[PDB]
Amino acid sequence: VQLQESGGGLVQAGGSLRLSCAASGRTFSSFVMGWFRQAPGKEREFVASISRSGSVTRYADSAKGRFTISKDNAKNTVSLQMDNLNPDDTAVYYCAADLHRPYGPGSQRTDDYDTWGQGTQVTVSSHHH
Repeated sequence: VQLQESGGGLVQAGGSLRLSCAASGRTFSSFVMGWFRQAPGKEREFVASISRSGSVTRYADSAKGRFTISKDNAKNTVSLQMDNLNPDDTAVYYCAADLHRPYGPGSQRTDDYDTWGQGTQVTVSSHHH
């Protein structure tokens, strides 16, 4: 099972982006998927996760009330809608899958995820000029 992100890039402050992440390879079923982010010189941190069913989600404080995680189990893709971005959201965003977890949303711990994407760079310029 491999994961590939798309949708990152440079965006104006207050703009919005939708990241997506698609699974490929021999798949057994649907699985827990999550989003993490990491800026240079900083620890990788939780952003959002969703259950194998798609029914239940979790969000980091940073994402609450601005970002929305969703998934399409038919395509085994997960998406992060990111509204009202500001420069502090600048980071590389990584999608991840937990293939073990049969119940509940994804953990907030990086160590619980089997599979990682290569990341997509998101840069939020400030509004100036």
